[PDB]
Amino acid sequence: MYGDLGNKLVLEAKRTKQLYARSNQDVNLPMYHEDIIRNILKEVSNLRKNTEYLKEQQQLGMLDDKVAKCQYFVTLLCMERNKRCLLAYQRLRTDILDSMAWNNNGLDTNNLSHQEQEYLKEYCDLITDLKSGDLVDIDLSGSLVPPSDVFIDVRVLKDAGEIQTEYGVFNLIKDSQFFVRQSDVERLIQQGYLQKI
Amino acid sequence: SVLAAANPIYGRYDDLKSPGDNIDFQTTILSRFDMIFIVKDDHNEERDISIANHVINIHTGNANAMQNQQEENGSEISIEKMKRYITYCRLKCAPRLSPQAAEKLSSNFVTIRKQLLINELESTERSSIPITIRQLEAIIRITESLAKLELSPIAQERHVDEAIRLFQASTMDAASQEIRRFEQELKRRLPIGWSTSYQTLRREFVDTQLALDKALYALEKHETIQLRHQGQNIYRSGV
Amino acid sequence: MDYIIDVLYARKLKKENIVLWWNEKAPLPDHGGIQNDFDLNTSWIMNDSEFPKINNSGVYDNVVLDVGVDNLTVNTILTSAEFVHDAFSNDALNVLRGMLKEWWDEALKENSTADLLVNSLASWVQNPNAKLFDGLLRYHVHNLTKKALLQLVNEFSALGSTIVYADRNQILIKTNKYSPENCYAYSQYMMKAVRTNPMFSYLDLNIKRYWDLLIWMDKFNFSGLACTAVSQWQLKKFLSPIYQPEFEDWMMIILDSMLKTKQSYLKLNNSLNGFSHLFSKPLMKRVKKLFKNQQEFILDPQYEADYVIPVLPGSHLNVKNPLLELVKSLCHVMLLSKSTILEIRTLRKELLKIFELREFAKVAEFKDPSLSLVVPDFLCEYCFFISDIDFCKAAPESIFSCVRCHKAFNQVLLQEHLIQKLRSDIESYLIQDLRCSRCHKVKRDYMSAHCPCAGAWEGTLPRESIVQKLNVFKQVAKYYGFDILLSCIADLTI
Amino acid sequence: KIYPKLHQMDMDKVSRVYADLRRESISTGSFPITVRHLESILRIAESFAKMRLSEFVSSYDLDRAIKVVVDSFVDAQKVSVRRQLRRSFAIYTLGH
Amino acid sequence: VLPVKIQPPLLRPLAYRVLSRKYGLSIKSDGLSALAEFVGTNIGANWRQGPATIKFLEQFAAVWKQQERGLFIDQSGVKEVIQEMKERLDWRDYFKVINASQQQRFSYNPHKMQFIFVPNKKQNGLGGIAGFLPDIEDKVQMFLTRYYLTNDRVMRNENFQMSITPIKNLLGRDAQNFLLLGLLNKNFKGNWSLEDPSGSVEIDISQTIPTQGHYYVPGCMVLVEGIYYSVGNKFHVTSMTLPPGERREITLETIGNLDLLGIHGISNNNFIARLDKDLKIRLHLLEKELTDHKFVILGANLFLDDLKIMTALSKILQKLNDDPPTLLIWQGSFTSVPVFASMSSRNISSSTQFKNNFDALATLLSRFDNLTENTTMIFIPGPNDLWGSMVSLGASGTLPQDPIPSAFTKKINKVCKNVVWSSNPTRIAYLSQEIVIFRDDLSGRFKRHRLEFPFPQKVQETRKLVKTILDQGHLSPFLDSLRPISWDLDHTLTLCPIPSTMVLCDTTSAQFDLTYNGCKVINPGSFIHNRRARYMEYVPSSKKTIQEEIYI
Ligand SMILES: [Zn+2]
Ligand SMILES: [Zn+2]
Repeated sequence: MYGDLGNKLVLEAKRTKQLYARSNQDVNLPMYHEDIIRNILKEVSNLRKNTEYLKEQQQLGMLDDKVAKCQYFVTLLCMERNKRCLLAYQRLRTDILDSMAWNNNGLDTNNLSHQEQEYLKEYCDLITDLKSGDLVDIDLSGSLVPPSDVFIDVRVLKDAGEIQTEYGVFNLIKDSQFFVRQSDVERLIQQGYLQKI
Repeated sequence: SVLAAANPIYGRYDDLKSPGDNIDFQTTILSRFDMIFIVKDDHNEERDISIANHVINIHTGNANAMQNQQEENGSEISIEKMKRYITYCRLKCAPRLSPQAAEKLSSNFVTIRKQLLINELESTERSSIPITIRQLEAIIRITESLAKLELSPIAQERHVDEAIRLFQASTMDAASQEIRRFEQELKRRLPIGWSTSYQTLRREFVDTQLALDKALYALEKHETIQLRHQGQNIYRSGV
Repeated sequence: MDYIIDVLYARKLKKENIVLWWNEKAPLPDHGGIQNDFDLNTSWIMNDSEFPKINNSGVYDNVVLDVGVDNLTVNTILTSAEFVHDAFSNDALNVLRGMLKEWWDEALKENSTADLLVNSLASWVQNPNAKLFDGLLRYHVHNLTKKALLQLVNEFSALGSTIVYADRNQILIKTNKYSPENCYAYSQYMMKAVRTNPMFSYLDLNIKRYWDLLIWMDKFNFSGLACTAVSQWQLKKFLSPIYQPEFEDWMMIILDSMLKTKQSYLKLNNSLNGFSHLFSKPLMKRVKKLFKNQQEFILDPQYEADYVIPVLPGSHLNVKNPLLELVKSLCHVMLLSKSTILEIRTLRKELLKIFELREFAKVAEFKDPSLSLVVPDFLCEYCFFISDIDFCKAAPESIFSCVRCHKAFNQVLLQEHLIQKLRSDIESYLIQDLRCSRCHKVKRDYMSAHCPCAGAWEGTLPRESIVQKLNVFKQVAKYYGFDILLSCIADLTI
Repeated sequence: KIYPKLHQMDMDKVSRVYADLRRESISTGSFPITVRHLESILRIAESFAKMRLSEFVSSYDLDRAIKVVVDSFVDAQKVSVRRQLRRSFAIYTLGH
Repeated sequence: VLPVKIQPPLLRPLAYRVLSRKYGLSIKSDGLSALAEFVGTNIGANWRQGPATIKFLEQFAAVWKQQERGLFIDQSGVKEVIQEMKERLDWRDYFKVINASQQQRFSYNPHKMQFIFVPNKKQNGLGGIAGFLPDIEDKVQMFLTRYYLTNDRVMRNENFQMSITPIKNLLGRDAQNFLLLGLLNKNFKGNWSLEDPSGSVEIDISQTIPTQGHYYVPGCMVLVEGIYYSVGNKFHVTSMTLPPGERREITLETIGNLDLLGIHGISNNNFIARLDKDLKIRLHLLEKELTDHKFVILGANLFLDDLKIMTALSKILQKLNDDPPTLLIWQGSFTSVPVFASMSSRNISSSTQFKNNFDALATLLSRFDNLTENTTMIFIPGPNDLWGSMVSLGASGTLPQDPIPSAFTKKINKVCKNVVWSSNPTRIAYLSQEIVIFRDDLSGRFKRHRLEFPFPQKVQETRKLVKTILDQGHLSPFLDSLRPISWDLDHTLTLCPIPSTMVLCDTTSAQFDLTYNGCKVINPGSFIHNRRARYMEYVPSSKKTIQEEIYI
């Protein structure tokens, strides 16, 4: 029956929601269900053909004030349901992509639809437009854990050689350790090169 | 689950003897096994050399370090973690078959049933190793278990391919196991180093009629014939 | 002369009412349009040539007859004698038989032209430029030649002898006799008894050498006394230069000891029993001294050039200890003696002890240092001699000139045959059948992913073997400086 | 008290011994060589090292073990083949 | 620009405050020195002198986002920013030739219903010798890819979305109507048969009615309707047809508009290149703008070792030197005999003779200045060319045939300004037109092997040819046991997004310039025929095809 593929798709939605919600990291979101979506869209096209057939046959006039009213209303509701299921799935994966944008890309691509890939590009362009405009003195893409300590120990987890910072350098020797201003290394903690606190 | 280990009658499998003479078990109890493996000493010298090097590496104590390296490399997991993982898979997941998996399994069932039928005709007796609708459920359970490893809530085409492959590798391989005039006719009429295209041999033998493929299987096991070119050319390769 | 044979065959064919497969425009026979299409049988027919040449390595204290053979192909065509789809047309074959008999009778009546013609037939049955060339005819003649050589070996062995080696030009035969002077009569009896069988009526059976004592592992690696001693070893060529004279010295010492033992045993009356005892202790003392010297000098720039291992055609493998390579070579040559395996084996153990290598250690095992690259059925037109030539195991003089006569082979002709062999093997790789990897059934269908017995499909020519073939081709091309072949090899990758 | 270790093992020799024993054991009625016999060579070599109270198995122990197992195999064969088989196996055992 | 007034320790805070603080890009020291001298060699004055400093650093950072060269700066990366600044349309940037061996390989995934990129492992470096050789796995996947592409193309056609049942579904479904899609086998037992990835079935054609616009050779993918009968395990065929071809636009838009050529960009395993719509339109407008460009195609079987050929050709090239082509396709068997290993040393050897012919040809090209410096030569081998001839002896052989070897090109390569010795299924990627070229004499093979069913001519037997080729979607419909394919390179013979034009050259059929599904297929069948030299002028900016002849 016409609601079923929508239910399969939103059960998929719920499972990917749980997959994302169980962990602190961004779990790489699962494959876009192109096949179920195409089955739904074909089902919607069939329901559209049924409305077309019926609105043709209202010229022929069979009991239309009730019977055609009922057939039309039911198939219309089937289409509303299928729209709701499709938009619920797409809105969840949109929400997760927005989260990933702010977490990393605004500072696994095969699993997205091409609309979702170019959407993620445009949304990263938007985040960068915000932190590049007014309010620029705040790195709007930065962390939301409050700054507890200004100086921190950090252990170098992967090697990256000599890099400059605002008034000096760090030579990121493997398994060396710094005592350093947190604001001068936060980018490297996010990028996974530095370990502690 | 029942995991059982047994030797054939006569202890060693005795390959030239009929399987119905080698196998003690009745077809009733045999049918209750999803997979029946018939295990044989291949006696291949390269294999035996390999096994010898391996077993020496066991007894020397090299293998104690090798297993630890394999576990830390992530190519192997330990008893403890695997025990917990089997428990977790048995409690989280219990997958269904997709419709596509179901059709492939159904057609595979009729295929293996046809193979057993023609083998029972060729050997003019009911087979000791059976294929029954219970054994379709064996392939179903194996499909589901293969999906149950990765906690996939449904089994898919790939899992069915592996389940079919395992059943073919085990129970079918257990089941799988006047011509004297026709073989010497072929030896007379196809001399060394030349090719008879198969269909012409079929027409000639029919024109004299299933003895053909027995003759080809025998002569192909021997060095005398080689089925070249997609099986189209019967090539008198050997003596 | 192939063209004269073409027209003269065309006459007798049309006179026997055969439709004529003369082709003017292309080498392939004009069968109508079908000749233009690839076919697995046709491609097998064109690609295939190798004789199943027999090589029973060993030591032979019996006298060995080095029987040359010639006119083998002519003999098969004369003495020879739808369901079969790569047999040449039996009508055309009967015409070629009767016509060859006619030419041969006129050669026996000393027609220089008919004699020259029958000599040149071996070219025409192979030459693609022959107007009546047919790959089926070439193959029919070739596999009949193969069967005839096997029957000739059957005939000699049926007369109580035993074959050391056999190919399309040569047979070496163990006699079950011990003295050459005793056997100059029996050998001629034996050869006459073969030729008087009708199957071999036309053969040029010729006793080219008498070997009193023979050490043999292949025709490029043998030594013996002839009735006087000769030694030739492709083995030797891979030892570093300090050790090549050392190898020849100990080979002469081995021959001397074997001969002393043979003549001793015969004065006292498989005769080789105990031959190791005449030189084993000197050899061990020598090897110990050489091992000390190698430790002194292998690293030394004064001497290292004599320890550097030679790069060569078909140079199979890397080696770490060149003295060990000499010892492996000597021990392998001596281990050819089936009668005396134990005494050699114990000596080999006592030698490898110098290196502290264990008796069966994988390093101490002898693998042949040379990889064969045989171009089958090369033609010396100057004397119509058909020979397989091995660009690695043969010496350079035997590559750039004929062995029987000594006219030089043309360089570009030679390189063209190597490129033809190379492309034949690449095609044979791409046109191969696949075989099931655990039950050896052939893949008959076109779109299965695996065999019904659950076995994965694998090649009948595994890719590794063809990688190895291209490697020896690049080695041969670099060594002899074959610019055309080397640029062909370059154009494969690039 | 004594638990001899294998060391410096002539892996290629035991491998060739087992491979040849397996090949010649294809004779349908012969003593059925199996992987537990390969492990038996090692048990016997260890027992010989035990007799010496030696915590390492020497080459002499292993060679005596090979001699026992090969002779036990050869001795079980019918006279029609026993000379040929003993001659063939002699390279592994009469070197000791 | 003024002399440099910068040092990296002084410029360091500003470089950080832009690249790191805004965008997270890390200031590795060597890249900082290169960045500092780049800034100094453009600004000159010291970093403190106005917003141009931060504007320049911002421009660097934006170009860094364009080149995506990682989380740390480096001197090579600064050089990339410089080159992208030098880039801050010319048709030569887009016209290129793709040999069979240089084409981006794509495998077709059936489950994902889309293409995926595969690296050409000649790139891997370990393929320095025997990199070119396929793997056995390629052989088992060869026909599967053809089927999956055909099946996917079928499902997109409106007539089917009755529907295909895979052949394995038939077994036991006795006495019932089905539609199949399958590879037309002849079983080893001799019977005609169809095969599918799921299995195969023997067929009876004795009551069938094929559709008439097609050839039906073995190995052709055929849609088949019939009744399955389990009693003989037969499938009795009602009717048979080739699966409908798909127009180029429909294929491209429904596969996701990939660049399968590198006409816009090269692909990686992490990055499938996209055929950008705006650039496609810009190129299309330029393509319509270039009224004057003309591709000249010579006929096949241009034997350089016949004086009559060379005389005719001298006359033709003398015409072309008056007004040079944009491009000039030579093709097909440049020697009368196939050139194979000689049997004798008396005559000048076969290989040497072939070399002499390209010397003679280079002598001709020397006389024609405008041609030699304004055209692009393309050479396309045929059955008589050099390394294929070695093993085939002039028959058909391993089909994605290699270009004629570089040991024999040398004098030609010296005299000509531009040449491409290309594979037999070569491709030209013109501005928007993918143009396949193929030299095969197909029509003889089709008529020689077509299935003979129980139960004007020159136009009909070429409509049949192109409809067969394009509905089959693949230049070699025949089984590999009748035309072997290099297993790795079978993707080059596939036409799945149907080309914009095809020079389907064939010496055993009439000349033509048909159109089918928007694909313009032309055939300048033979160079010397009926005492005329024959050549053909395809005009890309209008798709006209003016045939031309010289009497001789
Ligand atoms: Zn000669
Ligand atoms: Zn198999």
